[PDB]
Amino acid sequence: GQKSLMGALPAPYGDAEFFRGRYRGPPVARPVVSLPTLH
Amino acid sequence: NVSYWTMNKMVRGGNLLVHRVHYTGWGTDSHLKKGGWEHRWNKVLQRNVLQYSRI
Amino acid sequence: DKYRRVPMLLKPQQGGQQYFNHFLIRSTNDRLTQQDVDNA
Amino acid sequence: KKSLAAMYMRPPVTCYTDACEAPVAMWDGAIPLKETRKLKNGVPVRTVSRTYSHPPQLTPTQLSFNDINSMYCVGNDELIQFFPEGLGGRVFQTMPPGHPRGFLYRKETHLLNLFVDKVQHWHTKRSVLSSLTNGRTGFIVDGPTGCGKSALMCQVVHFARSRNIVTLYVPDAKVWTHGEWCWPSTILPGFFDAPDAARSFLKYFAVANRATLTSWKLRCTPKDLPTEQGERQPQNLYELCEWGHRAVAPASIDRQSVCVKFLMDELSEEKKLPVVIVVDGWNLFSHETHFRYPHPDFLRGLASFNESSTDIDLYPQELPRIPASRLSFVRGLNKMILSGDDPNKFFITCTTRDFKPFDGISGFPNVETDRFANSLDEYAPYDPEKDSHFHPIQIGNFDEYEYRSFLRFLINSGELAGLGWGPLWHASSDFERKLYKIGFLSGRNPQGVVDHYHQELVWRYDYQRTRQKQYLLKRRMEGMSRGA
Amino acid sequence: GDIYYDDTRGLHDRSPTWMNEVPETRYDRLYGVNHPDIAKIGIRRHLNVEYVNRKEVVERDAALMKKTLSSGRRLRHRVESSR
Amino acid sequence: LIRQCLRDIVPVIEYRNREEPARL
Amino acid sequence: RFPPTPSETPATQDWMAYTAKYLDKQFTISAEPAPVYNVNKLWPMQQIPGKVDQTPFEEDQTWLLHSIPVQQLEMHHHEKDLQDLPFINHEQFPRSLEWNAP
Amino acid sequence: PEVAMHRNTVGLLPAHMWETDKKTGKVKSVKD
Amino acid sequence: EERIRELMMPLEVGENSFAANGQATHGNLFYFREYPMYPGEYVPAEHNTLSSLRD
Amino acid sequence: LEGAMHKPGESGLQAGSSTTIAGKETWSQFSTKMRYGRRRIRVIDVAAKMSYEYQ
Amino acid sequence: ERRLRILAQHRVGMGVLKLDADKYEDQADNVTFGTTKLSELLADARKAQLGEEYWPSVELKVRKPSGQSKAHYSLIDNERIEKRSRELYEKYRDAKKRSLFVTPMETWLEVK
Amino acid sequence: NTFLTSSVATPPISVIRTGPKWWAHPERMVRQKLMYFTLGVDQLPLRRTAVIQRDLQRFHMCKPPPRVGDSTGYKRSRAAQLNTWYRRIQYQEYHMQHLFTRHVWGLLRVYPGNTTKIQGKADDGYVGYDSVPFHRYNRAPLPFPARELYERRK
Amino acid sequence: GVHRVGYTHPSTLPVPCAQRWDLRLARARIFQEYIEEKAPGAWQLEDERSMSPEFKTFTGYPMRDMRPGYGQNLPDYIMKKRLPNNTHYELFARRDIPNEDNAMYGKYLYD
Amino acid sequence: SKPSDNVAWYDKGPVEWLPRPVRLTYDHLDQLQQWTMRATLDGRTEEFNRIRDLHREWSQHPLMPVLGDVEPKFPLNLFKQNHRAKKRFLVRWHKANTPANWLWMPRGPTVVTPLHRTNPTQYPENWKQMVQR
Amino acid sequence: RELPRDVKQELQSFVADAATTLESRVKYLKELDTMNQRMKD
Amino acid sequence: PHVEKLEPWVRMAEFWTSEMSTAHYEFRKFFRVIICKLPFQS
Amino acid sequence: FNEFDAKGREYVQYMREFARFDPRKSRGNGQKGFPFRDAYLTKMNEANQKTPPPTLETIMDRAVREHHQHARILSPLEVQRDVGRLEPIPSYAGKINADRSVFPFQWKTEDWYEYEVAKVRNRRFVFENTEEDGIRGSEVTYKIVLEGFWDHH
Amino acid sequence: VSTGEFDHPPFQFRQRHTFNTTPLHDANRFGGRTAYLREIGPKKQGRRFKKDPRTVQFNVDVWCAQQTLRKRWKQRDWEVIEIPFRLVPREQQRVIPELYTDIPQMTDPARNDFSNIRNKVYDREELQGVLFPAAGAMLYPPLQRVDKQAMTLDKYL
Amino acid sequence: TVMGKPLSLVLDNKAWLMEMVLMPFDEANLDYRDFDAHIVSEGHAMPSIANEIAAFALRMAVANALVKLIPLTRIPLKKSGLLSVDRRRE
RNA sequence: AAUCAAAAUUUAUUAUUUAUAUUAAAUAUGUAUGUGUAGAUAAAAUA
Ligand SMILES: Nc1nc2c(ncn2[C@@H]2O[C@H](COP(=O)(O)OP(=O)(O)OP(=O)(O)O)[C@@H](O)[C@H]2O)c(=O)[nH]1
Ligand SMILES: [Mg+2]
Repeated sequence: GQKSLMGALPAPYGDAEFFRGRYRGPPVARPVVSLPTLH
Repeated sequence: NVSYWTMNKMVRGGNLLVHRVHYTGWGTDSHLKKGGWEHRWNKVLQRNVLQYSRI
Repeated sequence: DKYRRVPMLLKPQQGGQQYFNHFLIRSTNDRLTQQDVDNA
Repeated sequence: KKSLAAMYMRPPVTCYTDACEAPVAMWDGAIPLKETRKLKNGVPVRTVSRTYSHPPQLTPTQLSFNDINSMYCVGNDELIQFFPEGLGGRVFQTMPPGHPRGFLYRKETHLLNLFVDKVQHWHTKRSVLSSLTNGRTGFIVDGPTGCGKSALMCQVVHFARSRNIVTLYVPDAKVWTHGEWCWPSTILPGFFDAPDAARSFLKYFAVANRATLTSWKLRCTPKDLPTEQGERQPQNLYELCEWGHRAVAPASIDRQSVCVKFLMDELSEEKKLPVVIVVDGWNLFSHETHFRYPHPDFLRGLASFNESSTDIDLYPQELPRIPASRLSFVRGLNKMILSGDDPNKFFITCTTRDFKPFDGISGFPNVETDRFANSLDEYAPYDPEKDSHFHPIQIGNFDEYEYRSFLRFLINSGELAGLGWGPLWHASSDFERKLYKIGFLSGRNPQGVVDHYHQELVWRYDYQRTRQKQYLLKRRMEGMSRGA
Repeated sequence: GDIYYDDTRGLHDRSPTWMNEVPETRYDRLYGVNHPDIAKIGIRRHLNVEYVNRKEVVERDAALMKKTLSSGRRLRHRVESSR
Repeated sequence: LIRQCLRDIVPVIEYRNREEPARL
Repeated sequence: RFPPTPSETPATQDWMAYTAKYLDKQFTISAEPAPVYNVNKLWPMQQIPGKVDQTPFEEDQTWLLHSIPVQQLEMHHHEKDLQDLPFINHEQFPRSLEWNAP
Repeated sequence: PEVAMHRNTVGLLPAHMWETDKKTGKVKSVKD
Repeated sequence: EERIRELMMPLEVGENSFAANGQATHGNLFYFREYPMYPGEYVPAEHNTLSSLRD
Repeated sequence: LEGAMHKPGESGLQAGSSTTIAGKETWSQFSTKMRYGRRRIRVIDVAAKMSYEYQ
Repeated sequence: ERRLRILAQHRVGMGVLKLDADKYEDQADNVTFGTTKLSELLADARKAQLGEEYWPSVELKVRKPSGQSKAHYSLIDNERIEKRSRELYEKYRDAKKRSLFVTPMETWLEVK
Repeated sequence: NTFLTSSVATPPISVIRTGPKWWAHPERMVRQKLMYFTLGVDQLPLRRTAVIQRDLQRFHMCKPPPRVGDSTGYKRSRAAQLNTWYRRIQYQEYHMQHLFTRHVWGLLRVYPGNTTKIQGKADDGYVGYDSVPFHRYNRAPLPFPARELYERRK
Repeated sequence: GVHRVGYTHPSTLPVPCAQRWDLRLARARIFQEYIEEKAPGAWQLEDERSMSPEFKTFTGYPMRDMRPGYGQNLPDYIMKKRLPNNTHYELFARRDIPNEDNAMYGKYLYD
Repeated sequence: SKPSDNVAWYDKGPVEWLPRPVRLTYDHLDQLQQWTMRATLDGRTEEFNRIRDLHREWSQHPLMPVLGDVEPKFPLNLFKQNHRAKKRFLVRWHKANTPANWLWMPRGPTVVTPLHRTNPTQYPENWKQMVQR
Repeated sequence: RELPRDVKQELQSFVADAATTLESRVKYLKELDTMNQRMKD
Repeated sequence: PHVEKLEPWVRMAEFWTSEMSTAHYEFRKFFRVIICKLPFQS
Repeated sequence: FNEFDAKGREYVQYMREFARFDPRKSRGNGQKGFPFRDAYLTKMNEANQKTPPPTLETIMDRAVREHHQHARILSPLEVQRDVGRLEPIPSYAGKINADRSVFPFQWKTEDWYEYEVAKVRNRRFVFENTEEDGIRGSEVTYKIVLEGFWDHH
Repeated sequence: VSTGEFDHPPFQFRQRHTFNTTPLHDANRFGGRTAYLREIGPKKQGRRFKKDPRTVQFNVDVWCAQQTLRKRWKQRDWEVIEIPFRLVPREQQRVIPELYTDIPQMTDPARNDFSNIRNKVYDREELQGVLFPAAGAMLYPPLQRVDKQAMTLDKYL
Repeated sequence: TVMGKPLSLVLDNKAWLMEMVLMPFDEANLDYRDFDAHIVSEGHAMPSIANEIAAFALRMAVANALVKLIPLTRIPLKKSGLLSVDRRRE
């Protein structure tokens, strides 16, 4: 969506990796194969 | 034991107590949903005759 | 046709969920191998 | 990317199995190539070799105890030399003319190989062979359908004919009992013959054992045999089978009856030369052949159909079915079995469970999609202890060792011969996933293993290569981001 | 469960009502429940108690109410545009 | 081409015969 | 009925009767050893004894080539003819289909 | 023609009760 | 052989390598995650963040 | 190409397998000659249907 | 009990002999007819107490002769068949000089 | 073969448009592989057909996203380039099936259906026991009995 | 195949026992069972649509006999058929009246 | 004789084009297995070489089409409600496109392929000639 | 290369629906007549 | 006494609402049985 | 929550019924004496089933890890799959013996054909008034079948 | 479980011999038993029954019942002999209920024989003292049973 | 085992139907040989269930049983869509 | 607002149809394209 300021706060104590139940965002997709180039 | 016209007039008049169901389903009878008209035919046969051990 | 009665989890049919943890552990192993390559 | 295919040289062809290699552009990613560095005229010597090699083509003398649950191969010239009759019911489904001729050496194969090795000099080890068979004339091999029954029959025919032993091989018993047509025996009253199967047998057994049948002198054989102009009277057993099967129709129809009768008579008198007799599907020789007796109105004679008191033209009827003991071939076989004066003939046979399925109800078989169209219409249970005079051996399905070796041979030697995936190796899964999945689908049943190896083409729900290509493409993209 | 051993009743125990088939749960509500032009009190409240010919009566009442509301707004537009 | 001539003139004939309104 | 069971040919009960009568005239064993008790060929059908009858066939060509007529007119059942057809399935009293008689 | 159609013989016809054609072989007249 | 086959995987569309995933028509239908899905999967934490929190 | 021309030996509803152009007509020419050739009315049986005054 | 189970085949079920009397319109005549039929069935079933000739026979599914027994079907009259076959071969080799095909009907199978 | 009736020809695009029903039915595609595997022949256009339709059935229930607009026709033409590429491989297997089956039927002494050509035996369309008494497109009367394409002794 | 149905008397057996055919005759004496003479032994066809448990219309009694042309002309069908006395037809004959008030009383009596 | 569009001329290939629907049974596969077994044990290799030649001719990889090439050369959008016209157009358009007229299959002898062996001596049926020298 | 114009117009006259074309053209003539009548007052 | 469930009798009818459409109305009635088990005849 | 769902409560009751099944106690019960078709016909096929031992690869793969690797192979119900939680390790993890006569249910089709016809024909072959204990046994049985047009009526 | 065809194909437009489509009356269907019910052309009592669905369904039910009967009778390697109660073996000295009367009875749960008594088949060679007392010459030979404890090829000796 | 018969004979040895039954063990990263399963058919009984929709129902049944046995198995099995019910009738 | 038997309604005869199945010759040349009626419904870009 539009650009906001969420997540830009300094997290206290720097322990943002040990919280394994954190929000992981929407599920992104990846290509299974590189399509040939257009030009 | 009436025609389709008389059945529609007695449905629209309110004399009968009939329940409307979807016109492409099989109603509510589990034998009718299972096998159709022939299976309910055989079930009425099984209730009327074949459950009795004849003597 | 119109597959609106089909759930969203059935239309792409995203299988292969067992391999993701193996891929992540392999990625961590390759990062540590690259750190070993850069130091020597 | 990294091909290593232009650098690959072909190893020198020693046997037929080494010559079965495809071009390198086929199996380049199916069978991957490794590089080794040896120390000859320099410290690096880049030698590109294959990860997989073909199984070794071994003589039956060279097969040993350590080759149990391993895979070996036979040459195509040895296949033509040792099997002119053919193979079992489904043995040749895994050998096209491009494929190597592979065989799995199981534990029971090793037992029967040592048994045939002791048969070759039987008069010294007669008490040992009596203790092995428990005094019986031979072994009958039984198990569920699709096991290694007919494959083991071809293996012991290979073992017996590789050691210069006179070997009778009936590769399919359903050409005798469930044959095309039945004819009464010419010189045996009350007996019947399968003429086409007898002609093929008298051809192929003669051209298989010509080495020893030419030295076989005729002991009980009449010398006033009917003989056309220019033909020689037979003085050998090979000459007798050549008199039998080589003829013009319809003189061959009675010539095969006379030849089978006198061949079974000449076999029953030899007490010094060991004769191994291998029959695929002895359970068809132990019950009724599918022919029935003719109606007696056919032989009685009729003037007309209106007033003769007959119904052959009006209504069909099922007459009593002809048993196998009324065939002259099985008559000579049972004469050698039941008479105890023959401590010389070793009947290493098996059964077949090739029959059609029936599970309580049966509709009509769909003519397009029918795996059992050439199957037998029998439906009868069988017990090898009660219905045969031989010692029963129970073969079950594969254990995981034999199944792993067989599937490795199948997949890798089909991709090496240019009959597998080849360039499309990246679409199918790896060997561990294929082994797990085919072990699920088959239950390690060998015919089921072959059928699901062929049915691996239409697997819909394998997602290993998709996630692997996703991970490798993502790793390539982050590596290019690291390079920038 | 048994009432004599029930004390804290377990509710919504993941008994799947989508394995068995009860799809025909259609209901017919009267037209204009929150409409400002349709009155809350009326003789059409007597249409709420009728079971045998329910679907056709609800469709006919909805068609009649749509027709009279369309005619009312048409006459509203014609009179407010004619002056 | 005959179907094109029909699609040209036949709407005019069917308008004049069937669905032409009354005048004055 | 539909199969009109043919005339009884003399020695066709088993293979030894056919071998002794027609093929090999000097056959010593005339028939198979028959037990002293009664064998029931039709099972579990009780057939009138002393009557020539046929067993159910085992091959497909004997079932196919046997002159059996097909159904042509409307089929009838001895109890399901009070009910007219499966679409005019007549019920006298509206008892339940799981109604067990005491 | 279902079972025994081949058993019909030429003595079964009442050939004396009609008059046949000699060229075609068809029945040309019937006797009262 | 899997170690060797990992390096020669045809990641691009070529002669025998076909997409056929609807990547041209729909585009990126299969998901992929770089995080361990808790608590089904486990990746051990990096030593730098551990030592930073420890210090 | 094949089927672009019409061989006069082959019928018009069928399609010829020959690729040659010489001695063949275009299909507009075949359409004009089929519209040209079809002027005749089949002969009416007078004796098969009696007159209306007779009936 | 065995004779009662065989004489009442489907009227016995789960250790209970059941008779559904539907013959007459009234239930009193139906229970009279049911009592009569029960007494008739009991009097017919009680005949097993008279002797062993009224004990009902056990129906055993006796197998056909096995393959070990069918193997001896080839050796039936073995020496007679061999002595016949030698003269049949002599008849055949004398008949081969007349025609190309010698039918077993021309050797041992009598037709007329 | 026991199908000897006169048949109706179909265009190859209508066959492949059936997809998983008849063309890429998995039971049918397996027994086509057993024909090529028996002859010692690599099944490469059949494996090319199976790998395409395996992934084609995987996303066939997904709805395509709406295209808001492109200046050049390059991503639309690339999606059409691969689409007509997948049809031509399946056209090759459609010819490879009809090539080898008519070649095997000449080896197994198998008589085909009506108006069906076997290259070794019957260059014209072989017709046997048709409802029409003559040859439908050769305009020749049919003899009785049917034409034998092979020798007698089995 | 084609054979003659046999019978052994208990006086002929070395151990006497009651046969099954005279037990069938005793059952037919008790329950008045008709014994058809022309019933062929080859025609033992079960109603496999109802008898088989792996069919959709499974009812453990054979609902229809496997006989083409089991019609009204056959007297054994006439003997075992249900008579239409006091079936639903009797209710239809005495109930389906164009006015129900002529079924509860006479109109002259009520007036 | 009611001429129709089902002529299926036998000219442009070993298969007649617009071919009749053919059907394989497993009985055909068992007969083929027995035939290949007899040909293998008899030593006959000519028919195997003819089958390999047909496989080398008709089973090469088809070329990737150029950008702008489509299989509907004709616009199939104008046949909206005339369905029988669309079916007749499809059968005529595929009757025109014979297997001689693919042009994306490298069938001719001028092309080379490293996948399949081209000479019959390269196949392992004659290995004793090329053993070691 | 696209089709020429005259075969495209003749093919559109050949394969399209007649009844839908007739109904749309007749209702178009009716709409034009109502516009002319509304202009005439 | 206890009450035992019984399956309801349900019979549907297929008739025209006109060849236009088919109406599906079902007659139905519901059953509860009451089991009284007494250890004597009263 | 409760313990099991609707279909899970049904098949746990069928195992308690077969655990206390005795065929002489099915005297006059009717079709309620039929002893859970799945587990009953499995016992009748023990002449064909013949529960095999673990395979030679399995007992080698375990005993290498038990002895040569000092880390015992535990069952999939013993795997602590949750990272971040310790599970209370339920007692049915490795104590259930693998026997083919118990589970899974595989039977002969002829026994299943005979079971399904015998269960429907013996539906009303029940003796209600038996000389017994409580709610099963009685002297007279009254059933009052009430019928009305609505289910709440 | 069986994968053969049971139902008849329904009535529709006249099918043609195309791909995935067989004509409604073909010689391949039902062994050619549709030859009785076919019309070769592309009297009302002989034309109306070939088009009725219940008639053709009853006919294919009869044919499938004939196939089930011949496959059940081809399974039979035995025959039923009425043996008296005294000479029968110990497993048949009980009260055997009729078919579909009781629970399918196990043979001997005390002697660990859990199998149906109705499927039990006894050998002819073990009942020669019962079936043949009048011969006295032992018409069938004794069945040779293998020694299970003997060291043979099966036990690596 | 499905209704007393093993899975290779119920689905007529078809790999594309039995792979759907194998799939809930595959997505769970579980070995199939450590589990016994019996599947009872409660719908319409037919002589053969060798089709893809019956195999879909079999997969959903095996996946729900695996979820009921081990609870954490619901984390991959819901992500593969094996626990998800579609509503398509005829 | 002042009535009455169309097909309220049943049955039959050279005769009127549409359907029901029967139903064939014909290479000397030239040749023969519909609207619809139907069943369950699981491909898609010249405007
Ligand atoms: N090469 C090789 N193949 C084997 C071996 N064991 C089993 N097979 C495969 O297993 C399949 C079964 O072979 P058969 O022996 O004919 O099967 P069967 O047990 O006789 O089955 P039935 O004929 O029905 O009785 C064959 O097609 C072989 O491909 C073996 O030891 N060596
Ligand atoms: Mg075999």
